[PDB]
Amino acid sequence: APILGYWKLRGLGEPIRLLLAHTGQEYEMKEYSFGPEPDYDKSEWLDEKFNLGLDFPNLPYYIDEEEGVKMTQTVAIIRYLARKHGLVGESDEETIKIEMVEQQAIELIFTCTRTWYCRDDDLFDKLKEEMMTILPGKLIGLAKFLGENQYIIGDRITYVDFMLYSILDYIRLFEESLFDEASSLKDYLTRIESLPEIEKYLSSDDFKRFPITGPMAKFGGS
Amino acid sequence: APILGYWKLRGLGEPIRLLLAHTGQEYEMKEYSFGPEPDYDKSEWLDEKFNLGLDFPNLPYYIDEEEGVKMTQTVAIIRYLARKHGLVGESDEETIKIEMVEQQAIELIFTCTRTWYCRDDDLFDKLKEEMMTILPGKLIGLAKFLGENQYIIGDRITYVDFMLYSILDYIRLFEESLFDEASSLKDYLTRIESLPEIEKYLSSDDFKRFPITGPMAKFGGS
Ligand SMILES: N[C@@H](CCC(=O)N[C@@H](CS)C(=O)NCC(=O)O)C(=O)O
Repeated sequence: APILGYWKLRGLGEPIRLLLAHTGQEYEMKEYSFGPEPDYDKSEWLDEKFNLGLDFPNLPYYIDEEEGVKMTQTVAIIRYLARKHGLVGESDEETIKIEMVEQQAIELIFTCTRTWYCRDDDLFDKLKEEMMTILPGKLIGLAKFLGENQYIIGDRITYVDFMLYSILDYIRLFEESLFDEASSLKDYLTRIESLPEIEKYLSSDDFKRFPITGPMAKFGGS
Repeated sequence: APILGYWKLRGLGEPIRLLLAHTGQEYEMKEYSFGPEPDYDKSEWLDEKFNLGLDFPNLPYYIDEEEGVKMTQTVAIIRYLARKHGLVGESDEETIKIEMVEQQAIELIFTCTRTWYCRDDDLFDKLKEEMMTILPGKLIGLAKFLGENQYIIGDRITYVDFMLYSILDYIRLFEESLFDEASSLKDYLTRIESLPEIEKYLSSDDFKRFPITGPMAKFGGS
């Protein structure tokens, strides 16, 4: 039965975990923990890193010996699973919209990570204020995109709803004020949370909202 | 005829331009320039930005009134075009490989940008040494991935070969020493370059190796 490897944190793994949950697909979850203060070494990962026959050894990874699958890119992984459970577009019109939103989600992750991982206080704060001034536009764009739709593509839930859920949730837990002029999105997150297996997943003891990022990062650390 | 919008740099647009070239698809290219130093305003873009009915107005964009398409995300755009010209995987095995490489290409784009755009001299230098420590592994992974194959998948060119061409070229023009022990990849670039339409594109008077990045970037400005 298939394996999903990633850190103890939510980070890039959550949206895959979310999709596995929704589709009720059985998986074993292999987690890696960091070292203690103030090292937090990745040695537990690095010991096994190059010895799993991964083309591009990285976290997360997904391994299905049973299906002869051994992958390592978060998007690649989620698109693979999306294909298997038909959580992809049924038309190129759909596909275009899905993939725009996909990339839109990733772009947020870039901006956020670039900031949450900067350690220089004088720099962290600088980027934080720069983020505050940029994201509102981003969130409005998504609000406009979604509009009266239930999910990103309308009525049907696609893998991008999982992607989007997490990055928006992370932003929510970071500065809700950014959602002040984009309420529609909060409703959307709730809509997702109300989903049966996502509600189970989120109400599990295994679920904790923190941490989002590594203990090394300023935000979402502990 | 369809329109491709982007800045007057290679940046994220080139791999799409490359693919359009190879497939001999007719397109009009709409280009945007920044303000002079030390300003670089985006006003030329911002004038037209919200007037094209783009869901996520951003550069690059692709518009084909003929087809009813108006997209804005680089990967989304290239995957759309890949689908139209069948430069995509024809098996899940193929697809999986393509999409891992795709993400691997983007991951380089990230690692390179955070460095080439960092104005802080001290920080720039730090990130540069960090790159020089990290990229070798990256390039070995790709070397191993490609092996004796002609193109990433085999004898068949996929859109990822274009993606990869550009980011590898950018890295080459940054530090050839990184490819000192990487003949396999150098051979790969040569192969892509020696495709007829790509040779035509690269030998055009419209083609200059620089600029790669924006004026504001430390590396690749013009
Ligand atoms: N600090 C980097 C990215 C940091 C990052 O996301 N890496 C962490 C959290 S997933 C990690 O533990 N990387 C090890 C791995 O997953 O290979 C940046 O912002 O440029």
